[PDB]
Amino acid sequence: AVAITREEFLQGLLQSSRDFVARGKLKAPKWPILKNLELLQAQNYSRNIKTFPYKELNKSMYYDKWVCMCRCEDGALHFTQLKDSKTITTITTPNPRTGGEHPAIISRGPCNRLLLLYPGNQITILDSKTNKVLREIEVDSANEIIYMYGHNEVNTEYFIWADNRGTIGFQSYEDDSQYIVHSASDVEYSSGVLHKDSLLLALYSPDGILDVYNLSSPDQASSRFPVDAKIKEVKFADNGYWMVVECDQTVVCFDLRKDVGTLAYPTYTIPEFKTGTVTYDIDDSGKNMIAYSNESNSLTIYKFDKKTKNWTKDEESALCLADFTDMDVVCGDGGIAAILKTNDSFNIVALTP
Repeated sequence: AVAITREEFLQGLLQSSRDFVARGKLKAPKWPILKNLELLQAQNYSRNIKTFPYKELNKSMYYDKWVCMCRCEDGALHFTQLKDSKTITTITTPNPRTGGEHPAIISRGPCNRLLLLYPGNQITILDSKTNKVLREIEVDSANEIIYMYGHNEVNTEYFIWADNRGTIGFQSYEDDSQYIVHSASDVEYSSGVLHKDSLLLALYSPDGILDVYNLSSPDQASSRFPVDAKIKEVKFADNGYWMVVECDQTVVCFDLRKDVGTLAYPTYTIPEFKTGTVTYDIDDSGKNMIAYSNESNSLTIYKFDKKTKNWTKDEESALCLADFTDMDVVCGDGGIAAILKTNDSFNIVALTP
């Protein structure tokens, strides 16, 4: 390929990681007071298709976050992507599979690469810009892959995959070349998330399991983090040292600089779960949160205050608006947007001062 031994590949990973470890260290801009909302568009989507948000270092040394929804009809995949209010686009690309079968996971890679996982651990890579098939790949593992991601800056010849028992490997985009860095039982994972510097990978499941693996030192024991509680997402915050565990009604934030288990601040209870269909999401800085109440059709904004170490509601943000069960948030410099989702459709809401 280009890397002939795992030893050569590991040193490419560490080196490329060192190239970027000191970049992307500036803060995203502070959120203004938000007072107006605009319903931008209502669309249907296929919720069973998991889509991992794509992160890109920007010229201002913080990261942009692209969120993606997929609607799969009749041998086409309709995508809606945005990193803020002014970058909404809808792209249609062909579904390479027979019969209109749905991917289980869709993720992006650099150079307009689109990664499509189909059950049985079969991966197709498309160029979303030219509509060509670049790769048809099979991963030999008896366990279902539950995570697939390609970093936009670090080690950009490979993307990462992980199965639901902790096998972790890297796969070259162009060559038939791959390396396993962790091998498979105790666990049963549903999802994953990759740290900014692409050396730490968290694997987790809804029932409390949270294991962080070190991708650059093969088969070193994963560290297990103590969560009581139903996990719904784990995020590595953009500052590089918070690991945020979004649960159903609690937020747990671990401090990666200290002993495994040490919190960055006291665990936070979402108010007011009733108890109940309130939903929420935290942005990738880990400092800004938006919550939705189906009861009052209102959005509430919370801000984390590192002086007091707790979340407090911003009372100057009365945002009132159809019953959503999940949501995601984006906030590039074109404006903050909330993506409100039912189990089969979604509404995008622009938020402005």
